Amino acid sequence: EYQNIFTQVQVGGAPEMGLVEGVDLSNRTKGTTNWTLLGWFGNAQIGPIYLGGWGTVSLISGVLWFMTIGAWFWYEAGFNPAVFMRDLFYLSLDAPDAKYGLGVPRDAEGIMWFIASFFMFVAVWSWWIRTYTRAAALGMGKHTAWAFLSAIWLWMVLGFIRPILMGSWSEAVPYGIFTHLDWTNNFSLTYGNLFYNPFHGLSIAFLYGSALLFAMHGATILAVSRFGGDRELEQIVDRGTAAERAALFWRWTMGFNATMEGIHRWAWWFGVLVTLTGGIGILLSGTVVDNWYVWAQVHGYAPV
Amino acid sequence: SKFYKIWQVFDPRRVFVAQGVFLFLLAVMIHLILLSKPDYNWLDVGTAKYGR
Amino acid sequence: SKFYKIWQVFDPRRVFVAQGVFLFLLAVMIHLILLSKPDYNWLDVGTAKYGR
Amino acid sequence: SKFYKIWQVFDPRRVFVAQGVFLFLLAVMIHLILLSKPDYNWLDVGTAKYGR
Amino acid sequence: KFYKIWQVFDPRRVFVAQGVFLFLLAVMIHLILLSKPDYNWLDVGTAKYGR
Amino acid sequence: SKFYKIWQVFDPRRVFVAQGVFLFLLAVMIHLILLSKPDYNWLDVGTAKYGR
Amino acid sequence: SKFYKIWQVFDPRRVFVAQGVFLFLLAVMIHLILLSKPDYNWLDVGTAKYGR
Amino acid sequence: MVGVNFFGDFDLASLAIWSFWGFLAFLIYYLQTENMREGYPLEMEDGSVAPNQGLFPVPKPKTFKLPNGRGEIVMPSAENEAAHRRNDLALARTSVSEGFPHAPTGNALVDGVGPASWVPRRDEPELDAHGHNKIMPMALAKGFNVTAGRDPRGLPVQAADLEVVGRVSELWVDVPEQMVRYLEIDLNSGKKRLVPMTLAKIWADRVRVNAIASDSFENIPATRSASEVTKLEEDKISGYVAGGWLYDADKRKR
Amino acid sequence: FTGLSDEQAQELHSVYMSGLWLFVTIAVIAHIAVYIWRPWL
Amino acid sequence: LSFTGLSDEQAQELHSVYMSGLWLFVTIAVIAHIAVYIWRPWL
Amino acid sequence: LSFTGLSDEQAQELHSVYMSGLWLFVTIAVIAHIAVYIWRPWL
Amino acid sequence: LSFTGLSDEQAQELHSVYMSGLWLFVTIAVIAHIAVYIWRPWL
Amino acid sequence: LSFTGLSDEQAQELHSVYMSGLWLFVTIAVIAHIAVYIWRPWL
Amino acid sequence: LSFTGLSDEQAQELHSVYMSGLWLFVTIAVIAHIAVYIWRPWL
Amino acid sequence: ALLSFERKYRVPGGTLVGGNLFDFWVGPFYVGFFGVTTFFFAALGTLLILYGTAMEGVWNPQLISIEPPSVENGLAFAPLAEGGLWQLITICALGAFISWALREVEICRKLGIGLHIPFAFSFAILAYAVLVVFRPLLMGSWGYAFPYGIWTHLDWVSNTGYTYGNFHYNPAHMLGISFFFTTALALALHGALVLSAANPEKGQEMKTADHEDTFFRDLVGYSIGTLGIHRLGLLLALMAVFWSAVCMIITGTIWFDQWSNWWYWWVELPWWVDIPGGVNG
Ligand SMILES: CCCCCCCCCCCCCCCCCC(=O)OC[C@H](COP(=O)([O-])OCC(O)COP(=O)([O-])OC[C@@H](COC(=O)CCCCCCCCCCCCCCCCC)OC(=O)CCCCCCCCCCCCCCCCC)OC(=O)CCCCCCCCCCCCCCCCC
Ligand code: BCL
Ligand SMILES: COC(C)(C)C/C=C/C(C)=C/C=C/C(C)=C/C=C/C(C)=C/C=C/C=C(C)/C=C\C=C(\C)CC/C=C(\C)CCC=C(C)C
Ligand SMILES: COC(C)(C)C/C=C/C(C)=C/C=C/C(C)=C/C=C/C(C)=C/C=C\C=C(C)\C=C\C=C(/C)CC/C=C(\C)CCC=C(C)C
Ligand SMILES: COC(C)(C)C\C=C/C(C)=C/C=C/C(C)=C/C=C/C(C)=C/C=C/C=C(C)/C=C/C=C(\C)CC/C=C(\C)CCC=C(C)C
Repeated sequence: EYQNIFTQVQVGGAPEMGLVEGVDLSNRTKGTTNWTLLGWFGNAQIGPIYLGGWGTVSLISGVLWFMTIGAWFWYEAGFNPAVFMRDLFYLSLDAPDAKYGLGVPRDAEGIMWFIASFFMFVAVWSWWIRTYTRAAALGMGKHTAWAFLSAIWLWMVLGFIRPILMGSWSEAVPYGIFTHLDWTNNFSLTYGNLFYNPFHGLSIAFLYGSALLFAMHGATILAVSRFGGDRELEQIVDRGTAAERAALFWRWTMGFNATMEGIHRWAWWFGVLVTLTGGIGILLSGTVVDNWYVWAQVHGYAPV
Repeated sequence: SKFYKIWQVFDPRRVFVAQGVFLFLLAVMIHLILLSKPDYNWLDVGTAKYGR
Repeated sequence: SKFYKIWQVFDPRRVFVAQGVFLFLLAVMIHLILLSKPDYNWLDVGTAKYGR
Repeated sequence: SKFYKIWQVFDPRRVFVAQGVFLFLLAVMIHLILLSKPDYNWLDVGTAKYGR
Repeated sequence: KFYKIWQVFDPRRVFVAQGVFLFLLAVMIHLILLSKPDYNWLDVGTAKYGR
Repeated sequence: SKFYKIWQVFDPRRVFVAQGVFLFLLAVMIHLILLSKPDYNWLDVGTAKYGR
Repeated sequence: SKFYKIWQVFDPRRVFVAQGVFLFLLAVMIHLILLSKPDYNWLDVGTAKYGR
Repeated sequence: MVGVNFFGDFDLASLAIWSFWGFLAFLIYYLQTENMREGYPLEMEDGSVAPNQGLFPVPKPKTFKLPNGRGEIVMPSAENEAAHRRNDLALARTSVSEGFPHAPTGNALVDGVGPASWVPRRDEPELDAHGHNKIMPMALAKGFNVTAGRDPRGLPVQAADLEVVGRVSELWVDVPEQMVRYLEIDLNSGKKRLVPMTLAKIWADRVRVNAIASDSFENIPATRSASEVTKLEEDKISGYVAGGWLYDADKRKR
Repeated sequence: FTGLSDEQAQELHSVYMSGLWLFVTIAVIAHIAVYIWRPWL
Repeated sequence: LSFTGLSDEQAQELHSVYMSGLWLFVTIAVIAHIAVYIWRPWL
Repeated sequence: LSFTGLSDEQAQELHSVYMSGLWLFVTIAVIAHIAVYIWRPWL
Repeated sequence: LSFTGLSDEQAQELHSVYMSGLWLFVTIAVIAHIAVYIWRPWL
Repeated sequence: LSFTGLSDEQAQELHSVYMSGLWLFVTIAVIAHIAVYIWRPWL
Repeated sequence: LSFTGLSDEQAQELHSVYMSGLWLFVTIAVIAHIAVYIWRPWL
Repeated sequence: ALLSFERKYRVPGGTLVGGNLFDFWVGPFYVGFFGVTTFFFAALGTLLILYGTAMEGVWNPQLISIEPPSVENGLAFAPLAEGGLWQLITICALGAFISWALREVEICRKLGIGLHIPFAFSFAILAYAVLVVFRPLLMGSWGYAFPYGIWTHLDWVSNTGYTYGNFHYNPAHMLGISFFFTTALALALHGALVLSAANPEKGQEMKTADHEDTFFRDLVGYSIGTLGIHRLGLLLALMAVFWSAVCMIITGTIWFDQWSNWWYWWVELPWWVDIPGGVNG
């Protein structure tokens, strides 16, 4: 009747600084912290981070990005702090005017957008390389980078590629909290009803499937945590009744099952296919299809 | 002067890469600033100069 | 005159950095309120004084 | 005045870093405030001053 | 015997709480004054001095 | 009469802070409701007492 | 002249990755930029020159 | 590339969606084959090998090279399944037909069947990267102190029949993870026995174990070492305890 | 429940009540002061 | 002690200094208030 | 004693040189405010 | 006492070099604000 | 002496090299800014 | 002296080959930029 | 039909209702009382979908659509050809889902594992019900629910969302979105991490939990732990669906206008309203 959601008893010790497997220890920090508010739901150690080159690139570029957008927010607000904290959500570093096409915008808002985007480019790619390297230094696999690359694919398709194919940086997303929502709506409305973008439907299928799957996996692993199912790496190699019971639950339930490694394989795909299908479905919007409801009618999933 | 003591408090690696990033990004930023201006845009300038 | 004692209560490092952030933000906020108001914008007032 | 003991209070490397970012961000804030105002824009003004 | 509070509460906590609270209060009162055309000191000053 | 042990019942520390928060909040809300009513707004009454 | 000590700081197998990446990014940026300009777009200007 | 049909109504969009169907087919193949590394070949109730071995074929063996010189593990393999194979099973067929249960012949909590089943993991303990044991009692774990929560040590252990059996003595911890896995009991019978923390609910005045009743706390498998615990002993213990949610329910009260 | 108030429960409560008194006298003076100036009932 | 374990006398000293600070603060505030009522009264 | 762990002397020396600093800040502030009052009178 | 552990004399030389760079930066900024005042004033 | 652990010799020569590079850089920067002002004055 | 496990002999060889390649790349880039100036000048 | 370890678990017991009656397996599947119920309900709903599209004359699986009664029908039962089919299919679907959950329960207690999974599923049933049962009742009519067509419940979504302008401005919707995105994110990260440990670079030994914790501490300065990430993703999904149910039950019952007008309470606060600056001045 203990469901293992919140940890009852906390323990700790000298911080677990790390594992030296080819990591540069000098680029690592040495200060840790304990914060029990988390210990209740997870580890409490806000442990040492790695301060590297790619990380510095990312931090610098992305902070310039952030503060650039904040600068334009101020200018757009009359420098009145109360306007800033009033219209904070309604403000925007809107995207260049279509007149400029793909040329360097000849306005302030536009070039600020362009520069902030350059910074984001640098930051994201630096962080991807940082994932690759941190997994190469500890001697692990690069699955995390190839998953992130999926996210990068969508993000690029939206900021860089799709517009280049359409010939306008106007197509790209504004940097605001409500304006990028408005952008999504206007994108759907301009191009038919995006629902009828089969790849949109697939990305949705995989988002819902990711939630489905993580609830399944998590509830299972907490159910078999009384047999140490939380320790998975050791149930792939030294199988125990945790894995057997989980597999047999799902077998007796739906007729098929997985293994303590293959469920992880299933997760890595439902995740990345959310942004692989999205990128394609966004590329094809306006370059291959100016309206999706009619494509549906013609293709048979929508009625005449 | 005793500026040469800074390398007793800073490590060459972090500082070098930070300075590289900072300078390159600054160059790009200022170049784009200029090209946004119908004036100082060397492309458009040399365009009008040679009458093309 | 017993005020020197506080540092027996606080760690002056934390006090000092929090003090610094406080002061800087206050400055930028006060200066900004002033820039925002059309009067007290030393820049617009100047440009009107020298008629630029 | 014996302010030097602040270096006995907190460390040089971190204060140096913060100082650098603070100064650069401030310099940029101010240069941008200027560019935003029509006058004080070193570029458009020079364009007025020299024709073009 | 109001000196007995220091045994119940920690001065480190009281200073970091009272300070933030008082700052907030001052900022709020000032802002309420500013929101009123009257009591907006910057506004009043500009008119009185003719600027 | 016999109210001495309200403390044996309640840990003194939490109770005092909660009391404080509650009182401050209640005052703020009543003042707000008064300022909300044009008739009951003290600042506006001053605007009548002095012509300003 | 003693620049050769940079390679006593940076392990070159990462520096070379970074450098090649940077250079390709830059080449693409400038090529594209020029392609965004009817005056410097070599394909279109050649089309017009030869008259095709 | 708008309105450009290669043939019929087929454009880049159609080609892409169809290519995706194909890739997806291959992907379901891949995943449902990689979910075969454990459990196959399919058996009957007789222990034989059956004709229906699935429509997806078992894949080609890979290899896991373990840390701390524990060797090479090959999945799928005969060694892998035969090690983790249970024998001398106290079970009786309920029917000659297949698809019907198999009753426990004796005491199941002991006979290791049903929810109380265990698996022959290897009687070598679980290790960290450094090769030190993962689970240490909090007293050997240098530096380990309770950083929060209710320190259970010394609290009585109420059981499913509401009766009391002993007092907690020590906490067994996951040092690399910094969390409490097992708790130990100083039982009335003069014995020490472990019980998983996930099966024990720390109250303010006690520790409640609604899984099993009191008769069972004594027949719990023990540890050949009082400073370490192997994966095998862990599975035995955990199965025994968890089986009480079914096999000691006639005793559970409240 | 605190187990530290067995003796000073009296002290704690009494001083708390004294504070309460100061606060309430100030409050009543304030209420009288406002009522004449603007009367609310 | 029961809670903080603050030494008495020192706690009384803490009360004294704290009170001095409070008095200082309130005085500055009232002076400012009086300054204002004369410049722009409210009552 | 001292929650910080600071010496009694240490406390006096820190507050003193700290006060020199707070004071420098205040004096520059006064100079500036006064200067502005001439150029623009806010009241 | 010395949380950082910097010695008194190491600290003194640190502050010396620090303030050298500081005054350099400050007088350069002064040069700059002067030149600005000359081409375009702002007060 | 040093948070980094380096010596005065190593730091001296490191600084010499870094500053030679800095001077080369600043040199080219001034050259170019001058050629520009001549090309299109911005002041 | 060395944080990267290299010695002067190694590093001097390395800078030699690196600068060879760099001069070659700069050479072809210069040639190209000159041909383009002839073709379409940007100044 | 059995795995090499499926036998010692095929024991009797763990049944909420029934007993020996229905304690057996059909192929891999366990069928208790509730297995029989879910099969019956599912099959019936399926056949009724097919008859509904047969009456219509539609046979394309994408254009097949069984729609709810008109809104004017109100909450009464309608003719099978005008809503009765949708209603029976809804009944059968709900019975099927609840029975699936209870089957999961029976199995969880036969295999001696916790009941986290049926709990998780309960939230999804709750949301489906919010859509087809509760929200209507509170809105007065079955016809406000969604249809059983692959590409038509999308039209219901669109029209229902454009009734209140851009539904994006519903805050509970915002939270649903955010938790869904974070769920996919954490899922990918977990899978990638584990696979990267188990399947490392060539010529290297398998890794352990310590390497995972260290890699993510290196990356972002915090690691949640092997148990904490499961806890987390579970809670993320649940709160998402919680917020998603909350977003819909308040859409046409407590709210009635465009959702944008909600955030204008922050603008319209008296001390920054009149200010002339920004977007709202
Ligand atoms: C008419 C047409 C009809 C239909 C045609 C259909 C034909 C079907 C053919 C069969 C295809 C099946 C593919 C699935 C098999 C993968 C199985 C698996 O999970 O692991 C396998 C297994 C994983 O190994 P492991 O168990 O992790 O351990 C290996 C190591 O020990 C330790 O690992 P490690 O750390 O060394 O490396 C880990 C990595 C092992 O793999 C690798 O190391 C290499 C992985 C590929 C990385 C990229 C290659 C390098 C160049 C990339 C160029 C990018 C340009 C952008 C800028 C540069 C960025 C770097 O593990 C993986 O999981 C690899 C799979 C990754 C797939 C790609 C995911 C990211 C893509 C995101 C989208 C971005 C592109 C846009 C797509 C849309 C375009 C329109 O790897 C293999 O079996 C070999 C690798 C396969 C190479 C890639 C080929 C498949 C890519 C398909 C992508 C989807 C395309 C879209 C579909 C079509 C839509 C229209
Ligand atoms: C009303 C408007 C249209 C609509 C318009 C669009 C548009 C337009 C898009 C989709 C897209 C998506 N929509 Mg929608 N969408 C609609 C209807 C729906 C419905 C529904 C139930 O009706 C659902 C459930 C969905 C579902 C989805 C997702 C499946 C998909 C995006 C997934 C994702 O991860 O995005 C978010 C993922 C990313 C952007 C990844 C970005 C990662 C990078 C690396 C971020 C950088 C980090 C940065 C530096 C910040 C730093 C933070 C600090 C360090 C903390 N939409 C309606 C009908 N939707 C997307 C898609 O794929 O299109 C097909 C898309 O672009
Ligand atoms: C908002 O207006 C509407 C319209 C809603 C009308 C009002 C409605 C309602 C419901 C109003 C409710 C008002 C209430 C509940 C008011 C209650 C007020 C009380 C009970 C105030 C009591 C104050 C008491 C004080 C401040 C007592 C002490 C003060 C101190 C500073 C504590 C000092 C104590 C020490 C030092 C403890 C000694 C410690 C030791 C160890 C000996
Ligand atoms: C408190 O105030 C201060 C000023 C102190 C700080 C405040 C800061 C604030 C308020 C910051 C706010 C930031 C916000 C609101 C950011 C929001 C961002 C959002 C919502 C972004 C959403 C989507 C963005 C996308 C998809 C952008 C993609 C961009 C790219 C892929 C860039 C690709 C490259 C481009 C466009 C061209 C440049 C390329 C090259 C090679 C130079
Ligand atoms: C206008 O309408 C609204 C509703 C907006 C507001 C109207 C009325 C309201 C809500 C009014 C609220 C008023 C309140 C709650 C005022 C409270 C004021 C207090 C309690 C002020 C206290 C100030 C205390 C100060 C400044 C204390 C300073 C103390 C020191 C500097 C001493 C530090 C050094 C020490 C203790 C030495 C260290 C000691 C040892 C032993 C090492």
